[PDB]
Amino acid sequence: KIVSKDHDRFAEMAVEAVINVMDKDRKDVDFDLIKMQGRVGGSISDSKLINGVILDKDFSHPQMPKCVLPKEGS
Amino acid sequence: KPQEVRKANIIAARSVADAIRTSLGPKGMDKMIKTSRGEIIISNDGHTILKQMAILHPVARMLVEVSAAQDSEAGDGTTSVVILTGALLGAAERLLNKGIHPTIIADSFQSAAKRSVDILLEMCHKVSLSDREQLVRAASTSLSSKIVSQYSSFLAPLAVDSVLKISDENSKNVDLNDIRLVKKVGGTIDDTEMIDGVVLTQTAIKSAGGPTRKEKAKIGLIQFQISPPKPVRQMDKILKEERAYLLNICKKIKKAKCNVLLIQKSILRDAVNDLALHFLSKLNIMVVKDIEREEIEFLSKGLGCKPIADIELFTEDRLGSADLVEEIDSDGSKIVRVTGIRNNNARPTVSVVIRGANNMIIDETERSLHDALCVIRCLVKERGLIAGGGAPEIEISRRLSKEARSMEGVQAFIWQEFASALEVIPTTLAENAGLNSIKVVTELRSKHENGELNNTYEEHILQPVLVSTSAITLASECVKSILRIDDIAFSR
Amino acid sequence: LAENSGLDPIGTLSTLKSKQLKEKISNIGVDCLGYGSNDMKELFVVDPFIGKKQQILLATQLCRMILKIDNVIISGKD
Amino acid sequence: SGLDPIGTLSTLKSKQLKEKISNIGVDCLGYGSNDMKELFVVDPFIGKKQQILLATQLCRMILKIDNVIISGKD
Amino acid sequence: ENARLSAFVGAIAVGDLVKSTLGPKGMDKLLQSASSNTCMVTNDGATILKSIPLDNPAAKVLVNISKVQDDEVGDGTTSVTVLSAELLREAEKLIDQSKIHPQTIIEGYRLASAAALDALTKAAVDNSHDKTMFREDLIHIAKTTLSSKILSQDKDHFAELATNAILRLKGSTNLEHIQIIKILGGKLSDSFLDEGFILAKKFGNNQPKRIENAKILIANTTLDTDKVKIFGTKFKVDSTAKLAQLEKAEREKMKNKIAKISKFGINTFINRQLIYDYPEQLFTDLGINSIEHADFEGVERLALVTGGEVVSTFDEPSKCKLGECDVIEEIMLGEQPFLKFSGCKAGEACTIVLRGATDQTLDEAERSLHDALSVLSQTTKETRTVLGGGCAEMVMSKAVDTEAQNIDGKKSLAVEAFARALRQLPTILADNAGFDSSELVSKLRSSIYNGISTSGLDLNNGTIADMRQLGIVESYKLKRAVVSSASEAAEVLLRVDNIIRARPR
Amino acid sequence: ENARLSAFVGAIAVGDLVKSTLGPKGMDKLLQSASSNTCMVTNDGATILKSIPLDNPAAKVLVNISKVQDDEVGDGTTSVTVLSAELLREAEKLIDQSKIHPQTIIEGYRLASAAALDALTKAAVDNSHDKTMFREDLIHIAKTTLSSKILSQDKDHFAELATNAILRLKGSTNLEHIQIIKILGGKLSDSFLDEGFILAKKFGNNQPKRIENAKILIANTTLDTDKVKIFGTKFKVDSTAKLAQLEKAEREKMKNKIAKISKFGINTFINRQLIYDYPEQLFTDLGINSIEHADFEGVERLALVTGGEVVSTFDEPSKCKLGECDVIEEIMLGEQPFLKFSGCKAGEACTIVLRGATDQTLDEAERSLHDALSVLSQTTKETRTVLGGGCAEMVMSKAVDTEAQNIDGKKSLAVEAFARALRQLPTILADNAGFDSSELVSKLRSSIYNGISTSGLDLNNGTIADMRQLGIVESYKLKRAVVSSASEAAEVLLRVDNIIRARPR
Repeated sequence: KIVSKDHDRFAEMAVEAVINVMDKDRKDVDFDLIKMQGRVGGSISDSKLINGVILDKDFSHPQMPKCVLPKEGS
Repeated sequence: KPQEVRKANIIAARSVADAIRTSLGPKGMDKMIKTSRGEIIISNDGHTILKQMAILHPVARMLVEVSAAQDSEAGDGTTSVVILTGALLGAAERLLNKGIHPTIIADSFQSAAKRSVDILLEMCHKVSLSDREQLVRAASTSLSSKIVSQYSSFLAPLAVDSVLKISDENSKNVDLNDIRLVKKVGGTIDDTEMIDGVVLTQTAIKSAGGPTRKEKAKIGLIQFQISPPKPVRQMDKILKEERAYLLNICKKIKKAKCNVLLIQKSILRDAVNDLALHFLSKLNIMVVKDIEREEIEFLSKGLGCKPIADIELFTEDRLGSADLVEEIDSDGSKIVRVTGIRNNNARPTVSVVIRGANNMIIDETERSLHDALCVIRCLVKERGLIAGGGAPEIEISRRLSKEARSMEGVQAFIWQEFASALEVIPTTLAENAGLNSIKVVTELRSKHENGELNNTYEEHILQPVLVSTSAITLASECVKSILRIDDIAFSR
Repeated sequence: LAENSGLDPIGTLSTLKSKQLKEKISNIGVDCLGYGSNDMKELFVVDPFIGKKQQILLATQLCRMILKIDNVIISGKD
Repeated sequence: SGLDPIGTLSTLKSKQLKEKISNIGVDCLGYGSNDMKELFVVDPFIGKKQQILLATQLCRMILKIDNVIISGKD
Repeated sequence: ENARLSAFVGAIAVGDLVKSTLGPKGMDKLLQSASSNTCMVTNDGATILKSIPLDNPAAKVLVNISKVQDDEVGDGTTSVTVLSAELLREAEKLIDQSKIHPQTIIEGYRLASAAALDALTKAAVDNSHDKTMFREDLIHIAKTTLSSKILSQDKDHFAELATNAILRLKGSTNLEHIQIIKILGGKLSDSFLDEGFILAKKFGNNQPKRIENAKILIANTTLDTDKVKIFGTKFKVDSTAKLAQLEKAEREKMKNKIAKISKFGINTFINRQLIYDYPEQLFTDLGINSIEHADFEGVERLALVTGGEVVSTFDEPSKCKLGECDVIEEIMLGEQPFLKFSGCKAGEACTIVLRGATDQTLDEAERSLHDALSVLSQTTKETRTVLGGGCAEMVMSKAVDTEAQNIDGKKSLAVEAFARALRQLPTILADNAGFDSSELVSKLRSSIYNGISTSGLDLNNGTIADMRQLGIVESYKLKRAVVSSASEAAEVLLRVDNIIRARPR
Repeated sequence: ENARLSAFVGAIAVGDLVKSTLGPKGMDKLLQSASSNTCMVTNDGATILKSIPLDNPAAKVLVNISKVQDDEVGDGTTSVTVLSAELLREAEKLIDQSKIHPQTIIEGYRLASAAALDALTKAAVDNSHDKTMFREDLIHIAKTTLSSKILSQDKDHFAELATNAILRLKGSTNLEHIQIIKILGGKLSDSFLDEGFILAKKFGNNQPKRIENAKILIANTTLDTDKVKIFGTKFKVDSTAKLAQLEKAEREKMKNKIAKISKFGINTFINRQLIYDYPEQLFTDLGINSIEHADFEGVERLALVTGGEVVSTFDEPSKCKLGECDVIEEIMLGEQPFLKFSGCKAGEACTIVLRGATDQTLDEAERSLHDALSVLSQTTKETRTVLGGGCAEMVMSKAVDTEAQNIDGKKSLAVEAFARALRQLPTILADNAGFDSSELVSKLRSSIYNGISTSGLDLNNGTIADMRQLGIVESYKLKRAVVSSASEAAEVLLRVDNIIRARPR
């Protein structure tokens, strides 16, 4: 596939993802612990490895800031 | 067999041309067509036959578009252009058997059509619009095909004087849609009023309070309608709401200095309330309602105005200009006339008024004067005139036959077949008149050798050059659009 | 003969008429052997006048005789 | 791969006997040469072991059913 | 077999519909509906294909492929379908005479398409002549884009840096040849132009700051702190010190891979992860340099400008594609360590260093720069034309015959048939124009076969004439767009062995 | 419309029976009758075609072709129909997508066959090596043929003249290059070999018998007293002297024909008929000698030794094929003058003058000499072989591709189609061999294309090997016999636009 040109980028995404979800004791990976999400548009070079849920949100009213404050070293 | 699919369309196209071929000329054979709805109509006009024929063949419908442009541009030759189109299709049958590709066949028609025009202009006598004696005799001969004869002498200067005012110089195409023939009940043929300013289709208010006449009035175009809302202290409450709604519209009219206004005709709701006529009667504002929707686009051109959809955007600059507005009724007409518009953007649009008693009078007169304006329109765009009856088509076939040796290759043989395709028009005229087919055609090549265009001039037969020019030009594009179709499939 | 020689029959016919008009009056026919141009007269190819005249007389007489028979009568077999 | 199945199978059997015991597979995609061990192409053993166990389990369930019974559609 | 016949005979029957419409002199077609009064006539090839309903599931795939050419460029849409239909005519003759999977034949088209693109480059011309008039227009257009952007403060300084960043490229216009370095605590007017590839976070401590004749190698390995997650694995050991001994034994096997690095003749090694002191100390005696923080983007941009390649494994020693740079300078500016790479062989690239006052001004300046350079670089592939009239079409035909010399046994017919499809373009144009295709193409190939051939297809005289005298040219961007689209369009139909009938509506 | 299908596709089915039977590993066919007990199994192609009744009226043409091939040699009859079937199979593409005149396609085969025979000659080998043993055995074989013939009197002297009459030719061994003269008043032991082209008649009266630097021109015309039969004419003249005016007017017109001869600068002229004194006297001032009574062979054989032409007319002045000879010597032996030419440029021929004591010994010696020379001339076409196994079939394709470079538009597709049929011979031989024919033929063309012209296909190992090391060769006479038979058979079939069924006997 055309993806074979950028394959070097997608290779490092599966190395750190399996180590976190799988423990060396049972050495098993659960399908429910892997969230597969994709959308139409963009390119394949913008794919990033995220350690948590995406949860796309527009932050409702635009006045809300795009970052979360630490709340006095909390 | 991609070509056999096209060959099946060519044979079907020649059958339609052969049917119209018998209807050429006043002595031609009429065609009886019975519509599916039960209407029975008959006539020798080729444009009316193909319109109600309801042709389901995709390629054969191209003759309808050419016949529509034939009457819109030249105005004459709708029957002859079908015969000339079928002549090239019949000659193309032998061309396909020799292995000739239709592109060369189509490209050679462009050089053959432009060459036939230059040859025709050399033998044509150039005339000018400054001579009014030529235009009277030209339009008078077109009126000899109708029942009206002795009364057609007064109608000749009517059509001539109307075109000369709007002709000017280098006008090229002149639209005749601005010239409308008004048909009213009553009067006679000899009674006619030019009214060069403009002529409406409707009468005036016959109720009480209507001024029906105004001096120095501005006539605007308003598509709106003044009516009570149509999506019993209770009686007066409804009156106060209706009178306030009708007055608020009239408040902006007085500030805009509108003497005469128009109201679009709507059969759904009421056009103009009777209370609205009494309100504007004190303001000395003439009201004309029940304006036909067909005349909305007509009045938006000759008057130089623009339609006003909403009163909020209504301004004074969208009104018209009239020196005097009065209602003159010869007998029973009750028609309003306008003179001296004097608009810079608009031009002197003239609407001819035709009066008559019986219904068959104003009808046959309308179609007779409509073709007379087309012949005059041909002389405005292209000067010069030739003798009709297939006379120039004989000499063109003779000159192209000798010049065919100057070419080389496959295109040289096309000039020989193109000369024979032009002889079908004079041959059909000799067949439909009862004369011997081949005998009259041989007499044409014999007499045209010594003399040049010499007798139809004594018989007052004059065909404008633009008709013979457009007939060859439209046929070259019509036959081209046929052969260029190599297949057809269902598309939806 | 142009179709049997591998040439355009319409293009050759118009070519032979153009060379015999504007250039000069001569006799140039279809090429029986492969060549690149016109004017076979250099090859000294001649045909008898009485032979070519006899062909057009019999062809004309045959065409007249065919038009003189408007009906075909063929009897059956016993 | 567009090659002779019998001619290729006879080659793989000859290299693993007369020469030495090794792993040489059939190349579906064009590569440099044979001996995928040089290209470091590896496959999981337990992954291939799970395939041969499910293949025998599927083959038994087919042979253990000698009858086909189905009703109609109304 | 009907799966391929529906994608061949079914596609050719649909492909021949718009095939005769190629060119201004081509044929025409009527589109008739059920009521027949809604019909229309047009010469558009894409309109005829989309309007006609087709129950063939293979014909619906070609419709979606043709939509890519309209969105990407939008020119020559009919020529893509006509050329794709001719590829199926030759591929159908290769299959029925073989009955082998077409994927092998597909590999032959990729090798033949490379020779066709190289043949068009040498014969390509351009309108770039008199660059003095084009350079004055390039700086004026760039100032218009700067409107509403914070870069509008000084138009002359910013547009001058972008002018020398385009005309001096002499190559691909992709942004991968332009490095964007942004720092904080600076002024926008202090920006300068640099042709070197600039890093940050300088590598090494005792390593020298000047390196002469440096080599670049790309590899991925972890030489420091292996066994990231040790939790869950059963540990049976007699002593605690044996735990660290296992990690040393795993890194001991890396000595063979490190020894192969010195055998490559390179003085510098690039790695994404860190390196333990013991393998790093051995790099000094062997003269090996260790570059860190190469990330991924910067790795790809460096290998292209230096003529290198990227690989995460070692397939075999003394075999690889390596780059080089003459001088590497290590400086420090803006209280941050910087790196500078210079002296690359045939190096073509540039670096624009923008100094902002905050992080918000940096993101807006980088996005506005890419939009301004994309419009200016669009004119590089625009207006550039090549010699047309069937010449360039035949040049691609004779270029494939060169590949037909050295070829495999079963791959010869796959490559040879590709040259026959390229000669179908003058055959179709000669039939639509009303000429003899067998007479013109035969005399066209014999002249262009060897050398000194400027001749082309002349439709006015109906013979073969020189197109350079008549001034008949066609755009070069249209050449690559149609060939690349038709090549991918043929792969979609061949890679599908079985086509299931679509659901009739 | 169906005549072309029966002459092309219908002729393939006839050749399909002999298609798979070619070669020692080829397949077999079955001939079954109504009773089915009389059947047989054989690979003979001539038996299968003649036994099966053919209702196809166009199939009877190939029947007479196999009968002509069987007369020459009993081998290769099957390959004639197979090679002719490949030319008719490709004729389908010569009509639909080509539209090329069939005779122009046939004329293209003559140009391709001319280069094919010349390519096989340079690559042909022979067992004639160590000619010392080969040339010695030639005289012993000729002595065996002298039995029952009067030439058996002396074996050494008579057979020595026949031995030198063959090897010294260095060219075509046909008897058309050997002149035989029958004379009286001598003994057979006095006969000798002379290349001076001795003929009986003399020429000239007062002209000298020695000519230095002679220019020979061959033409046939009657310049003296045409219309040899005067019976029936009517001469209407006013006086006797006026009747001779028509004869004197013809003498003045002779200067036009002599002027064309004088511009050629020739001192020697060839005429079959006589010449009047006046045009002969004018040749004395120009030094032109006319030879008379040249018969037919004397006209053709003179143009072969001197490099002349047999045309009797002049199509243009100062353009023609001229010969020459160093010295023309006229001697007298046996009370009759003889003509011995000397110094002919590139002259290759021999003339055996048989001097007998009577007429009975002359006719028996001439017929016996032709039988003895036929055996010696047979050794040139016998034992001489060429490299087979796809070698010679592929080499002929290279010579066709050479002519396919420079060609007109009509014969471009005709010459190229002939090269495809040449590669069909090793393809069919590889079909019944059990291997892949497409892979072997493809790799064979690329190898011979650049160098390595001796390579071929090995049927045992299924690969390309040296044919000289394997020792697989095929007769060269068989190659020319099949090409000459296929060229004449396909010449009639391609010209067929309609089929007339023959009347049953």
